[PDB]
Amino acid sequence: LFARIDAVDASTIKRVANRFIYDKDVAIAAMGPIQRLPDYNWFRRRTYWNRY
Amino acid sequence: SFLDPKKNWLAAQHMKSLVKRLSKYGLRYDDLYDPYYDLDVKEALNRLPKEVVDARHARLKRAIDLSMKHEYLPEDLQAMQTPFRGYLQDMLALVKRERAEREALGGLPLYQRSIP
Amino acid sequence: FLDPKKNWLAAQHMKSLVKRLSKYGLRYDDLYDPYYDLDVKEALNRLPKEVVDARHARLKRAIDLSMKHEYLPEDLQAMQTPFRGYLQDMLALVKRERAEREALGGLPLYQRSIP
Amino acid sequence: LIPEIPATVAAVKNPSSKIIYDEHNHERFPPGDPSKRAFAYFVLTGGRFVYASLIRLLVLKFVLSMSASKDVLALAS
Amino acid sequence: TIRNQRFSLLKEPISSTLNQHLIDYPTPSNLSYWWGFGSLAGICLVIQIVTGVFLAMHYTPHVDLAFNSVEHVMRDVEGGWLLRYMHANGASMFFIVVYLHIFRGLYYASYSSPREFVWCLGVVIFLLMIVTAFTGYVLPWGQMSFWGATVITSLASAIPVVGDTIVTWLWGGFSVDNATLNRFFSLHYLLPFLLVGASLLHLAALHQYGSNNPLGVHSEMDQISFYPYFYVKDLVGWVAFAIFFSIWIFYAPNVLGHPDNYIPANPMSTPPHIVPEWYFLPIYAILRSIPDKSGGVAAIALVFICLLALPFFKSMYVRSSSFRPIYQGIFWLLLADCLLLGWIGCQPVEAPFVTIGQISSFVFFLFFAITPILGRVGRGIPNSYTTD
Amino acid sequence: TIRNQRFSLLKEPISSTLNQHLIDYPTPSNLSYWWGFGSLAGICLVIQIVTGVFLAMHYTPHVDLAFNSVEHVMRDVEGGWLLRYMHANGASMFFIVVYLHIFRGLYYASYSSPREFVWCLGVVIFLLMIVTAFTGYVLPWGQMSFWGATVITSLASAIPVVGDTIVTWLWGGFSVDNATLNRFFSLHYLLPFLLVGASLLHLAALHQYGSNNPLGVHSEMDQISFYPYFYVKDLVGWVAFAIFFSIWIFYAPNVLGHPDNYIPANPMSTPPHIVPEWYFLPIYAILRSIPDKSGGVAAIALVFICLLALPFFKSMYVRSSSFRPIYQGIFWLLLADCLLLGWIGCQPVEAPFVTIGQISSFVFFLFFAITPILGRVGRGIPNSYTTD
Amino acid sequence: GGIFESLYKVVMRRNSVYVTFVIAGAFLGERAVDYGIHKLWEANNVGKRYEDIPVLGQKL
Amino acid sequence: QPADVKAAAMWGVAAATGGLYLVQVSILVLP
Ligand SMILES: CCCCCCCCCCCCCCCCCC(=O)OC[C@H](COP(=O)(O)OCCN)OC(=O)CCCCCCCCCCCCCCCCC
Ligand code: HEM
Ligand code: HEM
Ligand code: HEM
Ligand code: HEM
Repeated sequence: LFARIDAVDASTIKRVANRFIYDKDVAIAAMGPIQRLPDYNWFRRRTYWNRY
Repeated sequence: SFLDPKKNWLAAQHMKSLVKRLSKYGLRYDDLYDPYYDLDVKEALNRLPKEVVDARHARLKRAIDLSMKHEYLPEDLQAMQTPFRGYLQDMLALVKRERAEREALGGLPLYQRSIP
Repeated sequence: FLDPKKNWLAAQHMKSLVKRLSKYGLRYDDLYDPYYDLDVKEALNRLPKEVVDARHARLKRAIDLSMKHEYLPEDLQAMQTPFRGYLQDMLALVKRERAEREALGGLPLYQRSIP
Repeated sequence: LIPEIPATVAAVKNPSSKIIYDEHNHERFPPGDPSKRAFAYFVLTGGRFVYASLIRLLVLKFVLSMSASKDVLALAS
Repeated sequence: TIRNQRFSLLKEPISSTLNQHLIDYPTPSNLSYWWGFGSLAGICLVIQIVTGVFLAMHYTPHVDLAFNSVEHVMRDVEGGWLLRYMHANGASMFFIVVYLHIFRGLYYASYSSPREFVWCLGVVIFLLMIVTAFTGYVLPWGQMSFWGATVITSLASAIPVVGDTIVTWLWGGFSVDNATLNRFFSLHYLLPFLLVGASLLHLAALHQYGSNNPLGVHSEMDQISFYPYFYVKDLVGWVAFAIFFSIWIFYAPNVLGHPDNYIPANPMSTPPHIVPEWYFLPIYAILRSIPDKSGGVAAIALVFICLLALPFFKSMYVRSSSFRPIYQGIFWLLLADCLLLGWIGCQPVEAPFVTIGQISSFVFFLFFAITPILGRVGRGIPNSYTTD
Repeated sequence: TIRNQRFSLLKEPISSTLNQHLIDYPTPSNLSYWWGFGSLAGICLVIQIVTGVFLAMHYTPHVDLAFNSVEHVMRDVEGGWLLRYMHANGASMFFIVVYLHIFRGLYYASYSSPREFVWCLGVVIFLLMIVTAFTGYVLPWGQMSFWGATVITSLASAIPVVGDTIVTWLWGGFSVDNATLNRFFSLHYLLPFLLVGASLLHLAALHQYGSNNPLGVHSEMDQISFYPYFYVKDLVGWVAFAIFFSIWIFYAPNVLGHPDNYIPANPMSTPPHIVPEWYFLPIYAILRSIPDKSGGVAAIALVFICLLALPFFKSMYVRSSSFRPIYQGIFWLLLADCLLLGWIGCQPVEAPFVTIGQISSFVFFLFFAITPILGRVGRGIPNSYTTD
Repeated sequence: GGIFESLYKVVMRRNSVYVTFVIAGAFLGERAVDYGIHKLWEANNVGKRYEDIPVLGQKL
Repeated sequence: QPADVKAAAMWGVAAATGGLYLVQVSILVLP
């Protein structure tokens, strides 16, 4: 388990995040005074950067 | 004169058309009164019970959602709609009467419209 | 660095600063604007309320005199401590904390807003 | 019996996986299906082709309107 | 939320005002494509300003060189024909989209409270647009430009006390001549910037109270931000307008024009048909229809009096005409009458056009004289149709 | 406070923004008259705009008619000599007031944080003023006008790869003829409105971060409202400026100009002494002093780079010059250098003026290169002068 | 679907690559549309162009 | 930092391509 854990480096983290996070679909569940929480398109757009 | 749909065919047709439109969008005739419009409607809505005002806001939100989606209420709730079942005219009349009395004898306006 | 007690020019400079600062009844540290550095802001927040309030009183007096186009009376000019600082140690501590935080992977605790 | 709990309260207290959307002017995809994310991006890419071409046209038209004219070009001998 | 450190460059003070008033300003989620015309008149104004500046780099305001300079832009300048056709047909487009703006406002009763200032600033903008377009149309110095300027400015001598004095001051002499041309050019250059300022005040007032909606109801329950939901809607509007404008530039560049303007102005000869541009035609028609020309100028003033008096009418709590069948029919009759009256303006002043224009003006003013009555009578609807 | 019924018109939404930013803006209580100079520069800009509009009602942008049109304005137009002298000498006073504005900023180190954006927008404003005044001076079409246009536009050829193309494109036809005249008239008419926009942004940024004071200290303890306390001070400044400007208009109107601009442009002969207007003379002197014209253009770019690079210095804790004897002396030396530099630009390239200019420009950049050193040493001061 | 996803993973992982692709596509599409419209023009009006009059060079 | 350098180089390439497409100096480019 320790070998598997410390076999994770920065490049591995980037590759896994690009596999799971970059431009994927989020699922939001909210309750309460959420009248100021941004809508779905906001999060879906925030899942990627246009600078890079 | 006072022309009501019982004594006027034209008034009957007018009321029928208004009922059809309001039922299509599912909102009572009193819901069309804008609080920003008069500021007497604002006071009358401030004096009404919270259940009634919340129902008004819910009906208005439903109507606006239907307007955006470009559709009408389904025929079931359309047959369940009750336009012209007023909830505001009596309170608005009371507020306007009180304002008229206050203006008539001395008195400063309790509320005023900003410029603009 | 040969500024104090060994440089005639530096002695003259100190004399002039003492003259001007005591003339307006200020201190050197009072010249540090909180809006300028945002570290002076943190230092002033951390300083005791009595010291900060005295600083504000001196600043208000100096601005009043500057408006009126006049200086302190000779008595209060004599009773002046232009270089009895109160801010340098706290400012240095704040700067050192900032230094280590940037040294090893940390977000700044405060940033200047883009105007 | 007596309560007749409200619609929103019943919806909050009873989460269900059989979620129903409007589907009036936007029909759903069947629940198990990949999202056509790339196709929309390529449509937008074609539109951006057009927009860039139009911007280029307008800038060049104005700037070269400010340029020299056939009159002076013919006058220079 | 203590802003100790920066989160979003949109919320920084440099971009905070733009953030709020453009990206994050909440708008009703049910607006139709009729608000894109308000979004689009500004684009038309920007197009006019840019093309006008690049045209003014080539135009000469003298009386012996204006027409030849315009033809120089036509022929010699690279892309000059594009600039000139863009400017002319863009004035036409500006007026088209502004008319659509006005008529949507009339249909949905957007002039009603609390947007009286929005409507009044719109009326002032309309005055500025009319003056700018006229004084600009005098610039090419054709037959129609010269004689339209002569007729319209000479019809400012209807004021009783001053009259001739104001006309002489405005002409810079005794007739429309070089001084008037130079003066008109300078004023035409200046006025669009006041028009930009007026547009900004227009938008500031509207943003103070927020935009209306097709239902005309209070709409602070269901609202969404402007960007991106209405940005893409306005984008569709802009591209459709671009297709329309490209048709009107590249295939019918003179259809909206009048052929007599391609004749160098000749003060010793008058064209048989002196008429303004198509977008001054209803006003011209009212002016001609009312006889006793002083009365005509009074009627023209009364038109703007009515337009400014619209927002200050009686109760009329219901505003959207989707729930007002009688006002809906009245609005359609008004629009038909305005189109017919615009048609009348181009016609000669012979019969039966005189009577057709005299009836049309009366109907146009009857529209304004009937709406307060509609409001007063409809104030007592719920008490009559109630189901108690 | 719930605003149920309206108390004051100034706090109503129609006059609320104006109220805040004009009447109620808190201001340091000890401001001297140089803040009045800033307001005075604003007034000079407005005067220039108004007189320029009324002048452009009579100016013909053609090469064959510009000079005689200006003589028309002077001789025939009712009170036209007043308009022209007001425009010209108002350009001069605009530059005088802006120079005093800039030098007060330098003396009191107002460019320091957090007013970096204010200073940068000021630099942009100065660039716009330079361009506007230059293209305007080309308009009267005299010897100095034509030849200065020729030289200053032809030094744009110093760009390495695209210099000649830019020169020809800006000239429009291998020379500075009619095409350049029309181009310059349009640009001269357009630019002042961008200048107004830049001034508004300048004021907005300053109002964000308050205002400096002669002490350079934090100044939120003793602050007073702008009206009426600083309106009356600004009024005294305005009346004194009006007396100065009236001295210039009526008694010595041609002192601030050159007599060569009263000869019609003749591209054949060359006047023996080609210099720009007096307010471009320091820049002209720097550029002429550094030879190898590519180096001259690079040096002008370097001047503006230094001006933009002032605000972003490292320590610079003590702000005002009242507590900075070394920086006070440095500033006075810089001002003397700037005056000498301006005087050098009117002199021929014969010796010793080349040596004097090559020393003066170096001293200018030396001032811009020795402020951070003073800031660092001053940051070192407090732990040495302690009295205990 | 597969083709669109493949070109997506080719040219839509960095915005700089996307901007380069957008500009290149705009240029190529502009040139292609130019060529097509010119061919339609030639097909439509044949026998009218300048280098078609039988006596173009005989006014001497 | 290497990733930042690569991103900056790619953005410079994109900007150069945009400028080239705007100016169209195909005639000028001899080398
Ligand atoms: C030939 C080639 C070489 C040319 C240059 C060679 C000479 C270089 C300079 C030599 C002299 C440097 C003097 C520096 C020490 C000044 C000491 C000082 O601050 O004295 C205090 C005095 C206070 O003045 P005050 O308050 O009136 O005094 C009454 C006291 N109860 O304060 C004062 O009086 C203020 C004096 C300020 C002087 C500033 C300018 C000189 C110092 C910097 C020189 C930089 C030169 C390059 C840049 C020039 C500007 C662009
Ligand atoms: C500052 C901005 C503007 C400038 C510099 C400008 C300049 C000019 C110039 C030089 C001409 C004469 C050239 C020509 O006739 O084609 C002209 C014509 C004209 N302008 Fe403008 N203009 C501006 C804005 C506007 C606006 C906003 C409108 C519309 C309201 C407008 C409407 C016209 C019209 C109708 C003509 C006559 C076109 C023709 O018939 O040939 N201009 N303008
Ligand atoms: C220069 C021309 C004009 C421009 C640029 C302009 C711009 C705008 C803009 C941007 C809006 C907000 C977006 C929208 O609601 O469509 C708007 C709304 C509005 N404008 Fe104008 N406008 C112009 C002329 C007019 C005129 C002439 C009038 C009437 C006299 C007018 C009356 C209104 C009204 C009533 C609204 C409120 C719309 C609503 O109901 O929400 N506008 N305008
Ligand atoms: C069109 C010309 C200009 C106008 C109308 C103008 C206007 C103003 C105004 C109204 C203020 C606020 C009142 C005051 O402090 O005097 C101000 C402040 C200021 N301006 Fe300007 N300005 C102009 C040019 C410049 C230039 C060229 C610079 C320098 C590059 C500059 C730098 C500053 C600075 C640093 C302040 C801050 C004032 C302070 O620290 O107390 N301005 N300006
Ligand atoms: C939009 C506003 C402006 C207009 C319409 C305008 C228009 C004109 C016109 C027509 C002339 C030539 C008339 C003459 O020879 O006296 C002129 C000259 C001039 N303008 Fe302006 N101008 C404006 C603003 C400015 C500004 C802000 C400046 C900068 C200080 C400026 C600087 C000059 C100068 C230096 C001259 C030459 C003075 C001379 O005739 O000897 N103008 N302007």
